[PDB]
Amino acid sequence: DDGTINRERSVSRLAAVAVNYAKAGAHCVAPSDMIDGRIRDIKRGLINANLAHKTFVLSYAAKFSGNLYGPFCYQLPPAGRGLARRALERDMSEGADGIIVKPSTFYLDIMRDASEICKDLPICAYHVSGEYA
Amino acid sequence: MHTAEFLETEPTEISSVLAGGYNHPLLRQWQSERQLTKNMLIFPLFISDNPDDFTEIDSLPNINRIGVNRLKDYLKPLVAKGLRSVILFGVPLIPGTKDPVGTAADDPAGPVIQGIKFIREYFPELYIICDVCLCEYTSHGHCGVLYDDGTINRERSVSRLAAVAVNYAKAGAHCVAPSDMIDGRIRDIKRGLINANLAHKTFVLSYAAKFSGNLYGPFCYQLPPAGRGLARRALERDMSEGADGIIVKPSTFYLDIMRDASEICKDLPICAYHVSGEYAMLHAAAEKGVVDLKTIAFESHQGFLRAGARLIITYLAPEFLDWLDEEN
Amino acid sequence: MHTAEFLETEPTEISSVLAGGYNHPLLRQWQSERQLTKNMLIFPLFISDNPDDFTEIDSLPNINRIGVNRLKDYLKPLVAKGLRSVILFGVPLIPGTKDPVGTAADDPAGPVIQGIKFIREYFPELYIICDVCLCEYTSHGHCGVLYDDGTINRERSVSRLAAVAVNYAKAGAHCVAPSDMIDGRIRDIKRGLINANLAHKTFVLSYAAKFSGNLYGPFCYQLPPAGRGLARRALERDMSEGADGIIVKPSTFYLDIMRDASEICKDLPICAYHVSGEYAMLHAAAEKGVVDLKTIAFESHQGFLRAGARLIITYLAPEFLDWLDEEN
Amino acid sequence: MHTAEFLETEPTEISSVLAGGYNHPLLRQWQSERQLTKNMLIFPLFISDNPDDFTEIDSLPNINRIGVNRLKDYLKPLVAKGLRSVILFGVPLIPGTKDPVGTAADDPAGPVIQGIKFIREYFPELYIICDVCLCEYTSHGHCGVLYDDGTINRERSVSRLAAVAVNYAKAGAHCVAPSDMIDGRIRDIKRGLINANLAHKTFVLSYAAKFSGNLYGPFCYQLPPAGRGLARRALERDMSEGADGIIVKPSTFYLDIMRDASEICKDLPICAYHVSGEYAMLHAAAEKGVVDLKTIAFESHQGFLRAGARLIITYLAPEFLDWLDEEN
Ligand SMILES: [Pb+2]
Ligand SMILES: [Pb+2]
Ligand SMILES: [Pb+2]
Ligand SMILES: [Pb+2]
Ligand SMILES: [Pb+2]
Ligand SMILES: [Pb+2]
Repeated sequence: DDGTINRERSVSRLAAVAVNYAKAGAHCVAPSDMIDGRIRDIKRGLINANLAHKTFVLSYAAKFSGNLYGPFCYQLPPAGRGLARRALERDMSEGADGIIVKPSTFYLDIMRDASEICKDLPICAYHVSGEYA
Repeated sequence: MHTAEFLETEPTEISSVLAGGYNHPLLRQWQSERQLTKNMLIFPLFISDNPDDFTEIDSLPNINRIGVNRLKDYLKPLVAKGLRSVILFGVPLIPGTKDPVGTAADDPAGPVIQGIKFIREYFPELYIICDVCLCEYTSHGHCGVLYDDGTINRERSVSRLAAVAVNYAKAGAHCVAPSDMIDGRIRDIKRGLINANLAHKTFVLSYAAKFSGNLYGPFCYQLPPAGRGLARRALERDMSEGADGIIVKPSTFYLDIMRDASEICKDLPICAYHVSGEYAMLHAAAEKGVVDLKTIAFESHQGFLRAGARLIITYLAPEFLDWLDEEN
Repeated sequence: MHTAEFLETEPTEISSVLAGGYNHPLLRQWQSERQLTKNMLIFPLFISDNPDDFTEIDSLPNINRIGVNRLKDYLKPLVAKGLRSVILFGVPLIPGTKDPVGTAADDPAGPVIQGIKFIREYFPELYIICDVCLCEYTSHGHCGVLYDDGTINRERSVSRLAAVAVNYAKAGAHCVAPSDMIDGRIRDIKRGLINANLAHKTFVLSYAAKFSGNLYGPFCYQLPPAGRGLARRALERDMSEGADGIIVKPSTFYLDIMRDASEICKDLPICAYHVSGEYAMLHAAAEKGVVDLKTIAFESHQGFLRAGARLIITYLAPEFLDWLDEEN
Repeated sequence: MHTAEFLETEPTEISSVLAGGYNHPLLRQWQSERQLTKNMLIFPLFISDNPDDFTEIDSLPNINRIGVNRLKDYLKPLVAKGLRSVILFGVPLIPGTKDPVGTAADDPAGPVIQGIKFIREYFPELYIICDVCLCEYTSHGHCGVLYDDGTINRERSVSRLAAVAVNYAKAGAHCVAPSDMIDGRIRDIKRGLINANLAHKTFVLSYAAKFSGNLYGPFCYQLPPAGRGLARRALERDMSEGADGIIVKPSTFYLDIMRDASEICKDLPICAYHVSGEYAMLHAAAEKGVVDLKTIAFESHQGFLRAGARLIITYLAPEFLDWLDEEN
C-alpha cells in the first residue's frame, strides 16, 4: 500500500512467469529484478516443474544504478562494492548457472570481482543502451 | 481467462536480505569503501613557452595551453576552491627547441621548469607533479631516444629520462611521474634521485599501467588493451623498483585493471587518470543529451574510488571543486 | 516376486542441480574457459639442407623433411587456410657439418637460417619460432657441449646456446624456444639478446617443462615423469629468468603439469606441445578403429585449452585449419 | 670461416641448479610424491548371468565376460599375485530381465549379487566395489528412470538407485560406486545406507567427474570435456553430500582435472580410472610399435599418482601385479 515492493508476492509471481517461459520453450531465464531471494525461488519452481535440468538460470547478480539506462525498487549503489559481492555470492549458492554484470564498461572492476567470486560460472557482460548510445 | 499464476514459496532466508543495508540515502555513503574529497583531485596543466599564451585546445575540452604570465589568474580561483595539486605538461612552441635527444626537456628556461618555480612561490601550498617524457621535446616526437631508423634505444632514452627527472626535482617539483613505458626506468630514476640526495623528498608516481586505445587522440612501448598479464607484471615490477604510487590509464575502460593494481600494489596509493578521450567523450555525450554530465562525472569518478584509487587526475577538477562543496 | 525397491527421498536440493548449465549444445561453448581458434595452432617444420628435399618422416606421421625450394608450396596453402606461426627445426644432411660444438648451428647458410630468411620474405605475415638446441648439430648428438667422456659441460654448452639464439634473432626470427633443460640457459639467452639489443622484439618461449617418456621416439638433462616438484621449481625458475612464455611437453600425458604451469606462470602464455609420439599414437589408434581421429583430436586439444594452454604446437595443424572453419 | 660463437656468461646462480636432485636412478623414486604399489590397483569384473561364461570382449582388450563358475580360477592366480580389490559390473544375458525400472538390478539371483556372495566366501580377503547404475538393466539402456519419450526422471531414477546401492551393501559389498551423474544421488545413497544402518561399513566411492569422449566406446547426464568449472562444482558437491572417495574418468585425458580433485577433495582418496578406450589405445599403439606397452603403462599410470590419485581402476591390473614384483 502506497509504498514499496511486497517481496514474497512479487517473488511468488516472478518464479511463475519464469517457469511459464521455460514451459513455452525458452532455454534460459534471466531475472532482472534485484528483489532478494528470487533465484532460490525461480530455481525451485523450475525444479517442481521438472525443468531445472534444461533451463539455464542467468541471473542479474550485479545490477547497479546510473545515468546509463535512460537519462536523468531494489537497485545497488554504484559505490556499494561490498554489496555486489554478497549478492553475487548469494545468487551463486541459490542456484545461478551464470551471472550478468550491468552496466559493463563502468563496472569492469565489478566484473573482476565476479570472476574471482563466481569462478566456475560463466560471467556475462551487458553493454547498457546508455553506453551504447 | 489468463490468470496470474503465483508459485508457492518458502520463508525468506535471512541470507537473501541485504536490502536493509542500502535503503537510506546516507547508507549509500556508508556503503562506499571510500568517499570522494577535494584533496584527491589532481589538475593537469599545459604550460606553454609563450609567457602570454592561453590557447584553448580541443576535442570537447575546456582545458588550455597557458603561459607563465596568465598562470597566477587561472590557478588562483581554483586553489581558493581548495585545489591541492597539479601535474605539469610543458609545451615548447619556440621554432627551434626539439631534437634528437629532447635536450630542451630539463631546460632551466622552459615552460615546465619556469612553471615549477612560479608555483613554488606564488602558491607554496600546491603540490607539484611533473610528467616525465621526451615525447614532446623530440623532433621525431617519439617517447625515448631512438636507434637507426627504427626503435627506441632503451638504455640511452632511460639514461636521459632519469636526468630530466632529477633536474625537475632539483628545480622544486615534489613528484615526478614518468610516462614512458620504457623498461626499467623507475629503478634508474630512483637511483638518480638517490645519488642527488633527493629520494627522501620526491614522490615517484609511476605510470605502471599505460594501455593503448582510441582514448588519447582519435584514429613506442605501450601495453595491449587485452594484455592483462603484462599489466600485472609491470605493476609488480615498478613497485619493487621503487615506485611510491601507481597510475592507471586510461581509467574508466580499465577499471578491472585498477582492481588488479589495488590487490598487487596494496600498500601503494593508486591513482586513476581520466584520459582526455574519456573526458571529451563524457562531454560529447552530454551535449547530445545521452546523459547528464554531472551525473556521469560522479558515477565514473566514484568508480575510480570503488575500483581501487584514492587519487584522481582529471580535467573535471574545476567542476568537482565546486560540486564537492554542495549539499542540498 | 523380486520387485523394484525405491527408497524415499527428500526434496531436491537447489545445490545439487548443475545440469541446466550444460544442456544445450551452445552451453558447452559457454562452459569452455577458452575456445580453440586458428591463431593458437603452431606448425613445426623440419627444414633440410637439401634445397629440393621433401622426405616423409614417420612412425605414423604425415609430416616431412622439406627444403628451401619446396617451401613456398607447402606453406602457401596452409597460410591461406589462416596459419599464423611455425616452429623451425633444421636438419643438416650434408656429409660434414656436425661436430664437437654444433658450430654449424647458427650457420648463416643453414636450413634454419636459410628458412628464417625465406619466410620473412615470401610470407611476411607468419610468426617465426625457432627451436634452440645443439642436439641435431653435434657429432655425439648430445644436447649440449660435453666434457671428457661423460656429461654436459654446462657453462660452455650454455655459452654456446645463447650464441645461436641471438644469431637466429639477428637473422629475423621472432621467437626462440630453447629445448635444452640445461640449468640457467634462459637468464643467459635473455642477457645475450639484451646485449645485442634484441630483447624487446624476441619472444623467449622456454621449454620449462620437458619430461622423459616413450613419446618422442620408441624404446642429458630431462625431468622424471614423476618429479612434479622439480617441474614447478623449473617453471618458477625460467619465469624469473625472463621467460615470456612456457612450453609443456609432452602434452596429453602431462595435463596436470599444464595445470601447475597455469597457476605458477599465471601471467605468461602457456603453450601445449603434442609430441610426435602422442600424434603417432592417436593416428595408429585411429587406423585400428579404436577411436575416430577427428573426435580424439579435439578432445585431446581442448584438454590443452582446458588444462591451461592458450597456444598449441601440433602436427594436426593442417587438419585443424580445415575443421575450425566448419559449422553444420 | 663460420666459427662457433660463444657468448660471455655470468657465474652460475645457485638457484638455477636443480639437477643434482634427479641424477641417480634412486632419486627418481625420491622425487615421486607417491610410489605405485599393488594395493592401489583395482580390477574391474564383468560377471555374466551365464554361470559358465568367459566370453572375451574387445576393442583391443584382454578382459572378459566371466560367470560365477569360472570365477574361482580367474581370481585365484591374481589374488595370489596380491590383488586387493575388484569393481563388479554385472551383465545379464537372460532373454527377459531388462525393463522400465531396471528391476533386475538388485536381483538377489543376479550376476553382481551372486558375484558379491561368491567372493565374500571363496576370497574373504578381497575388497568389493560395485558400480551402481541402471544403464545395463534397462530396456532403453538409459542411465536412469525416464519420463515420457524424453529425459531422465531424476527423483525416481535416484529413488531407484539408492535402493540398489543399499541392496548391494546388504549382500556383502564393501563399496558402492554410483556411475550415474544424475544430480544429488550421493546424498540419497548416503541416507539410504544410513537408514539401513550400513553407513559405517560402506565406502561411498563416487564418480564425481565423469566426462564424455570417444574413449568408452567408439563413434543422459555427462559433463562436457571442456566444462572445467562444472567438474569442480560437482566434486565439491559430492564431497559435501557424503562421498568418501572420488573417481575421475577418463584418466590420462583428464589429468588436469585429477589435479583439481586433489586440491578440492584434499582429504578424500582420489581414484583414477583408465577407461577401456585408453586401454585399447595403449594396446593398439603398442602393436603398431609406436610405443612399448610396459613403458607407456607405467608413465601413464604414474601420471595418475603424480596428478593426484592414490588408487587406480585399470585393466592392466593383471600385468602390474607382475611388474611391481620386479627389480633388476
Ligand atoms: Pb610520452
Ligand atoms: Pb608521443
Ligand atoms: Pb635437444
Ligand atoms: Pb637429442
Ligand atoms: Pb551408466
Ligand atoms: Pb549406458
